[PDB]
Amino acid sequence: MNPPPPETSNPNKPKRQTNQLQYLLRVVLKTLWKHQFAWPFQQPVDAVKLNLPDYYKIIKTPMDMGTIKKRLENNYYWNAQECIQDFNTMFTNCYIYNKPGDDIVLMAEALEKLFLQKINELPTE
Ligand SMILES: O=C(CCC1CCCCC1)Nc1cc(NS(=O)(=O)c2cccs2)cc(-c2csc(=O)[nH]2)c1
Repeated sequence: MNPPPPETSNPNKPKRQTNQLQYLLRVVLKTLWKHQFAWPFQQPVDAVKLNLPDYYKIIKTPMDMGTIKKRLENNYYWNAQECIQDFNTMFTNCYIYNKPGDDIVLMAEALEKLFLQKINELPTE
């Protein structure tokens, strides 16, 4: 069973655009998206499709790059750190749901390294 995907809009929450957020979409996300190991992370985990009936029994704060992309496109975030936290939640979810050495974990590990490389330096405000 699948819960609703994470919100990509919220009228109670203030919107913002910054140079760093623009960069997170244009450069960081859109480059990671093209990586050979990006595909498991491009949409919310579908526990019915993927036959992971316990996915959402284990993962209580799901996150994926499809959601992050939409949030960035919608100016959902206040700042870059908020967006960066979503990427980190996505990676840690993978390490939590699986186990060390798994192919899926090797994929997340490679993506996380590339992610860190790209956010090491962000544009100035
Ligand atoms: O995301 C997908 C498919 C996305 C999509 C890709 C393009 C077209 C068809 C489906 N599969 C998938 C399978 C699987 N199960 S798997 O055995 O096929 C697998 C093992 C190593 C990589 S995927 C897991 C996960 C997963 C994402 S986060 C997490 O912790 N797990 C994802």
